[PDB]
Amino acid sequence: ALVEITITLAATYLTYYIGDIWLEVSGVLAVVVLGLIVNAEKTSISPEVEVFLHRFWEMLAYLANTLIFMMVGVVVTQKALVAVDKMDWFYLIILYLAI
Amino acid sequence: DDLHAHAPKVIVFISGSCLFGAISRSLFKKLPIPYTVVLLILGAILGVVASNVPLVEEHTRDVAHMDPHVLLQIFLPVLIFESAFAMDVHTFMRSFSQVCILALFGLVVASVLTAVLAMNLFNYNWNFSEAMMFGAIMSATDPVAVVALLKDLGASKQLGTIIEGESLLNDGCAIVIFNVFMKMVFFPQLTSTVGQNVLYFLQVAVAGPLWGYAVAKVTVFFLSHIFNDALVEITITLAATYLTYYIGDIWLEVSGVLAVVVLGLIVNAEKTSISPEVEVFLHRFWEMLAYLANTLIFMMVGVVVTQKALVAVDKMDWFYLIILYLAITIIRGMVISLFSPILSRIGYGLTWRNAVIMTWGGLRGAVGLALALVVENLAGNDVIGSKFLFHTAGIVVLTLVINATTIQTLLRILGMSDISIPKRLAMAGAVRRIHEGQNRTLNMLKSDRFLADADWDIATAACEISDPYSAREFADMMEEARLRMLKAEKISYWKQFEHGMLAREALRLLVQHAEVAADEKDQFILVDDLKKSWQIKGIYPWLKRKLEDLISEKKIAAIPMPKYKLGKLMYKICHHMAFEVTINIAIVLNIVPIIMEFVVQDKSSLQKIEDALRISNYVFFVIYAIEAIVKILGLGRHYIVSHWNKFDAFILVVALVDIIIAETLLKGSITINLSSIKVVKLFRLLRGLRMLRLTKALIPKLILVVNGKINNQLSLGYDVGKGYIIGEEEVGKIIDRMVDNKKILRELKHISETGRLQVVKELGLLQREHPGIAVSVKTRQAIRTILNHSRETIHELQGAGLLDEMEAHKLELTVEIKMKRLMNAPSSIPPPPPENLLKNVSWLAGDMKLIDFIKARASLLHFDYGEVIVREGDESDGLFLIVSGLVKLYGKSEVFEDYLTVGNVIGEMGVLTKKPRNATVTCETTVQVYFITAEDMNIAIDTFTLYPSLEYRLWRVVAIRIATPLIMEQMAFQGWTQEKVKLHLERGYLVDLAESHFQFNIDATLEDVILINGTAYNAHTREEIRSPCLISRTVHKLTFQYTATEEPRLFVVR
Amino acid sequence: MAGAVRRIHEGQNRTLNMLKSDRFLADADWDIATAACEISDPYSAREFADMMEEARLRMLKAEKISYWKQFEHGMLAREALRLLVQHAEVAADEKDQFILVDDLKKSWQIKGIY
Amino acid sequence: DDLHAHAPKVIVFISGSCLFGAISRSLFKKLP
Ligand SMILES: CCCCCCCCCCCCCCCCCC(=O)OC[C@H](COP(=O)(O)O)OC(=O)CCCCCCCCCCCCCCCCC
Ligand SMILES: CCCCCCCCCCCCCCCCCC(=O)OC[C@H](COP(=O)(O)O)OC(=O)CCCCCCCCCCCCCCCCC
Repeated sequence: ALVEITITLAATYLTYYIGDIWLEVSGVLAVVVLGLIVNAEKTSISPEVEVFLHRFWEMLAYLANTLIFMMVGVVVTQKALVAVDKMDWFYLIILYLAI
Repeated sequence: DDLHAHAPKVIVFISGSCLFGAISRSLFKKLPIPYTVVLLILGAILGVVASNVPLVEEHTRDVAHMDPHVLLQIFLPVLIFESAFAMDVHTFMRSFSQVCILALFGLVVASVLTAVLAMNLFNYNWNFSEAMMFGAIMSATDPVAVVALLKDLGASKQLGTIIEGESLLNDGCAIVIFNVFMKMVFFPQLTSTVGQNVLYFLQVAVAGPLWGYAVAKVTVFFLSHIFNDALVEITITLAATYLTYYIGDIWLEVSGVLAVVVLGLIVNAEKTSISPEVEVFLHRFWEMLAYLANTLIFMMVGVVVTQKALVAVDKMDWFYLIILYLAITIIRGMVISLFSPILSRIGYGLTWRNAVIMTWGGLRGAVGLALALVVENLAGNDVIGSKFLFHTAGIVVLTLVINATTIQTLLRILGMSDISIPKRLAMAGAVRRIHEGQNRTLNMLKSDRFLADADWDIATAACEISDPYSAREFADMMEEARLRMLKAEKISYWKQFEHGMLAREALRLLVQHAEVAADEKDQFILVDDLKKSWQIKGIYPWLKRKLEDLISEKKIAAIPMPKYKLGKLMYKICHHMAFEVTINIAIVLNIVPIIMEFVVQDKSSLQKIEDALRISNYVFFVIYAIEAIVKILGLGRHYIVSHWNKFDAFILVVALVDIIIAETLLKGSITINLSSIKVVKLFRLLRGLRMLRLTKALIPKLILVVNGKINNQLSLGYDVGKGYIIGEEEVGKIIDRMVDNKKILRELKHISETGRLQVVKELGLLQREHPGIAVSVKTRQAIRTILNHSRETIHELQGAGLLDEMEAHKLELTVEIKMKRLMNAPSSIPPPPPENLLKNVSWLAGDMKLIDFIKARASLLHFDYGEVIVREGDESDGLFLIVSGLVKLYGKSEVFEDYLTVGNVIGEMGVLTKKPRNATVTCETTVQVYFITAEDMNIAIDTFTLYPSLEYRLWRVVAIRIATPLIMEQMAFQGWTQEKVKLHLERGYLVDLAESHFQFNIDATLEDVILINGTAYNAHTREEIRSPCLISRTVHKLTFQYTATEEPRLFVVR
Repeated sequence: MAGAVRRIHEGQNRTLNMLKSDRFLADADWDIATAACEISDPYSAREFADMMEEARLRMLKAEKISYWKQFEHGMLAREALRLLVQHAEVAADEKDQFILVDDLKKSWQIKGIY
Repeated sequence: DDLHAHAPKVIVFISGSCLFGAISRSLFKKLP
């Protein structure tokens, strides 16, 4: 099981890194295709291994989301709120309606 | 990217390390060589390649040159916590002293000897500190392969546990000593005063475990209150581990490794708080993290060594490496042999073969490599940089190549890998049964029509499942009978455990007792003289602590309600919990002012600080005075009645005196005399005593925890006893089937019955001693059983297809949440009053009119020791309900003897059949009984004749009581557990004999029918039958006739 | 859901009676009758044509149960089960037409032509 | 540590973020 999980992790990260830096190519699309293909042919993985993998990836995504959300607040409060006018809130409302 | 853009290149290195580790693991699965050696070789090759090609250098520069702090803080906690988590905590604690002594003393002696050897033999001019660091690095072990082998061969589980615990403690202590001497060497700090050194040692050696214990308690408490959240639990575990290590090591300098070890052990022990699936996931998660860390370290060390250490090396370094390997191998064995007497005469002891296996299993691991890398990075001189890493890597490689490869051969030579003959026979039987089943399924498949063209070569590819392993008479008969009893007990215990009633610790205890009895010659398992006493005992100053806590808590039972003024309002305010909350809040607020004042004394900011402190002190004094006014008033002298309030009054008086003295200090009093004017500490230090006023609340909570622990102990003991009882019963029936030789069945049955009766009496007395915890234990068992059966019903409904997955998952989640909430329940419960006990009796339970007829009737009787409630042969004239106490029944029914306790009835059969008493019952303790007269019982039965008549319910209870032994005897190894038979009999019903001559067809649906008390006949033979007896399938048809002397009562099922 | 909750309640009552009949567990507090995890049910809260509709729905349910049992035994797979359930539901939605017309709805999979 | 010793301070931030996320998830389970 350890070998399978490590293979999945290394494959994902190597795919993204190599595709984006060397032989410049859309890394995000490659990772999307790789994930979809692995999801389709998931019978190769053992049952318990896939059961573990689902929760593992869910937890990793949760960690990433939490980190990004925590960081954005600090950065905004330290930099963006310094520069703002009375019309920016009006523009924000208009933009919300427009989108 | 352009200009100065740093694309993280560590990602490529880490991913490549993982890929190489996977390849090495897959390729060398069969070869004895560990894959870590291959990893080291690959790392060395990569380093040599990178030393020439500039491009590869950039991708192996920031990972092969990590700052030591990052390396430690990122990798050590993972390894330590994984090692602590994986271990079996209970077996480790059962022999804690042995492991502690071994680890600590052996590590110290080995490090000292290795340091002296390095100082003398080696030509390097090293001082004692460097040699001690060297020895500490070289004295750390990591026995994974040996533990795995010992586990898989299934020999000496205690040996594997001992090895694991010793390795863990060795790693912790080695890290501690290495940190101490590294600080001594690379960061000299002036002199070393005796007091400063003593304080430093006390801190590093005590504050660590305490900090870890506190963190573990808090984290476990928080985890116990999480329902339906796996991500939260996993994140909490990770954050707790890393925060513990980081905070303990950096802020409030303390041994982080020890704290993490303690936290991991504590979390492992109390892992019932975590949900099942969550813990199953956590095990694999931590295992994978540890594997990743090991792979990364092993890959890094090879590159670093090939790039730095191999540059500086002479022809004598290899000779020194060989000598050092020999010396450490000799030293480990010498230490183990020397400490053998102490840990053998006491503790568990050791055998010479076990000592040899332990000596040869000391494989160095990754902790030594990490410490060597830290040392190498901390210096720029060869005399300590190259030599340390070179020797460490050489020793690691030599150990892995030689000891790991030859451990299996060493095990074989000692003859510790043999296979027990019974295990081989069981495996052969299982394989034969599997083959028979496969052949039957193959025939069924062949008979099919849609599958006839399928190639039948699959008979070879059908997964044969080839069996592994390749390949005066009285004394022997008694040995065989003893072994048969052992096997029967093991099967009964294992069935009970699988059904979810035997628990885990109880099962281990029973299996160990059975195995020890088997090892001994001519002695039945479970002597019960003392081997079943301590668990039931639960005696230790913890009970003394409980008594002291109970005695300390004292207060006035009641206080008069004065009519002057408002009255009730003031008393309610004073006695309301709001008063206690306000007192606690005031104490907490004043605690901060005391700390601030102490810090200020020890050390316009000063003016503001002084003004704030004075204002806070005045506010706290005013609040305390108001709280005192709330009391005293109305209570009057009662306020001084409780000695506890004296401390509060003294604290308030002292605070007021200090405040008054500090406010003006001009009126007079002391003034010139030595006072707060010259030394104001007495005016502030005593303020800390106010915190002691909160101890009143601490006493109750503490009691709680103590009770908790007591409960647990008692709980376990209780359960174990029950197990044994049940087991004996099963073996009873089993003992009837086999042996077949007279004068032996007595040999087994006498011991079995004696042990059963002794355990029953012990359990009854133990319950009588502690009326509270028993109620909680019984309630918990009832809830667990009900929830288990509800979950089984939900599973059956889902399987039948009548419930979709959404509803099934909802119900399962509800059940799981309720079970988890149950796992956290009060330790003790108040025993119910007798009235509810009478109201809860099963047979009369239901209609409230019957309960009224009973409660308005009946009577309560008190008895003392040796009082004979009933005389043998005395006419049945009333019932009995044990509302408290314990009684012993003796008589002939085989002179059967038994014990009864609270919530049991006695004379049902006499009232239902008007027969003389069965056995004489005598009180073994002051007892209380409910005596319902026979005449009143007959009046009640006559009055109530609804469809579920009282007489019908009583007869149903009696019939179900009688039937169970017969059905159990029917179990001639078939397997019924003596409980599933109860459920099977529950669905039954009494015979509704409207006409005397019913012919109940004996169809396959009815299963079995029992003759409770009556005469039944066959359709053809009409053979006379007298109850009690089982009709048996021989009597094909069951006719009937109207008997006269005895009214015929039959129990039937369908 | 109501039927399942009633069945669970009946099973719990039977188990409670069995436990009460026991001897080693008589002092245990029976307040559990309330704390026994009641499992409260969620959600709070011309004749020929109708008879034919009822018969069609009964056939739908029988087919669903058969497919579910076969899949649980490990023979119906998942994609096949999804196809069968979708066909049953679509037939139920339509009026006066048995599931699995088989005219074309059971052809492409057998076809395998491209 | 002394002189130029970089104790990784990222660990504290990441662990605190995880703790705050857990607290927020637990507290607002019912709130929309
Ligand atoms: C192998 C696992 C799957 C594939 C990889 C997963 C993701 C890998 C990245 C993990 C987070 C670390 C990012 C690297 C740090 C950013 C800065 C940097 O690299 O520049 C050098 C960075 C910048 O500072 P300077 O070079 O001193 O100027 O160098 C340092 O001082 C710090 C050294 C960074 C590398 C430390 C070793 C890696 C730590 C994590 C252990 C391995 C991952 C554990 C498993 C994770 C998944 C479960
Ligand atoms: C929350 C999870 C459990 C607790 C924490 C787990 C372990 C945390 C450390 C993970 C590896 C990163 C170590 C830090 C990098 C070393 C250098 C450094 O910090 O100095 C600043 C480092 C040194 O270079 P300078 O500051 O530019 O001179 O700064 C950088 O340029 C790189 C920025 C490093 C921080 C990147 C953010 C963290 C990346 C990983 C994402 C979070 C963890 C994912 C989950 C892992 C567990 C499953």
